[PDB]
Amino acid sequence: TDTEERLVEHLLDPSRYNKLIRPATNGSELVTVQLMVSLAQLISVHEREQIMTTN
Amino acid sequence: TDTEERLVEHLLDPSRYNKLIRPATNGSELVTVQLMVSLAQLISVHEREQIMTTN
Amino acid sequence: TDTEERLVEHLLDPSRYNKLIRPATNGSELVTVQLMVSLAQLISVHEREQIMTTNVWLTQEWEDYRLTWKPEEFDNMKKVRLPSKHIWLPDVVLYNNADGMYEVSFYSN
Amino acid sequence: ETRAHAEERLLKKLFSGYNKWSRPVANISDVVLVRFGLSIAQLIDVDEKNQMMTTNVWVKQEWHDYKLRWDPADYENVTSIRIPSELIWRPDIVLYN
Ligand SMILES: *[C@@H]1O[C@H](CO)[C@@H](O)[C@H](O)[C@H]1NC(C)=O
Ligand SMILES: *[C@@H]1O[C@H](CO)[C@@H](O)[C@H](O)[C@H]1NC(C)=O
Ligand SMILES: [Ca+2]
Repeated sequence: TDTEERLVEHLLDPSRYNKLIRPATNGSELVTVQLMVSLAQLISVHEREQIMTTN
Repeated sequence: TDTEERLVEHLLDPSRYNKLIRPATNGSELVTVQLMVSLAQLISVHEREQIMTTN
Repeated sequence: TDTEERLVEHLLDPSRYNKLIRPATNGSELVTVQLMVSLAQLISVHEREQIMTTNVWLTQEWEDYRLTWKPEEFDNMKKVRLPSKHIWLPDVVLYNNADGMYEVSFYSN
Repeated sequence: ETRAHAEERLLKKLFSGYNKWSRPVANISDVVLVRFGLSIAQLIDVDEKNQMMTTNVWVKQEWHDYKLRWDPADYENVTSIRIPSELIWRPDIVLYN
């Protein structure tokens, strides 16, 4: 859509958005990241070489 | 050489040559390609899984 | 140093240096490449599939008239380290290789 | 005022005329001291038959670059940044054997 592509150009415009920089405000504040793992499949456990494969 | 560099910079001038266009004139003429395989070495024939490796 | 980076910029300036063109002058003269193999280890000979594995240092020397400069104009610098990916190289390869690895491993300066 | 804007200004200043192909010394006679260390993560394998050792290590390196300096007072007290390692000069340490 015209509006959607205008928005995507606006957001990622390298003139005003650098992906090498943390999104930190308030001086020395830290960025909170929430993590959650969802196990889709236990593919294999290779006991001989002690490796677990997961999807 | 200066001459070879000039020739290369003249042939590939992106302003008048792009590689995304088939070199076809006269409407719907087709580009003829001549193919010839020359075998360097038969690396292996793996009978178990039915694969031939060649260079 | 400022002079070293000025020299590096001047030598590799893509406007005046095309790394895909052979450094041959006078028209159709040839470029002489000196070659010398140095063996570091004979890693293995695998008799079953008939392959020898070696760790070698492949010395190559040639002349590039486009990478010249006058030392007095550059703080009396006599040599510089240029990345080998941004200069013209002779495509010297191990021609009788097995597994199809023609080229060198590292691409040092 | 925001730290991200100051970091963007610092990045734009740092790499204005930076050349990553030049040894980072102010004077040609200066030597770049590289503090080198190893930190082993795990001993993956000792192949006695093929006489090879496989290891997982962290190759700790530390040196000084005279061009990548700034006054933190001019950039909202930004004291250190993280940048891609392929934008700067690095030593070419290789495993010989
Ligand atoms: C570099 O060091 C040498 C030896 O100490 C000195 O003679 C020269 O003036 C120095 N150059 C600069 C630009 O500091
Ligand atoms: C600058 O920030 C550091 C934290 O990295 C802090 O220890 C120091 O007191 C700060 N100085 C000023 C002047 O804000
Ligand atoms: Ca073993």
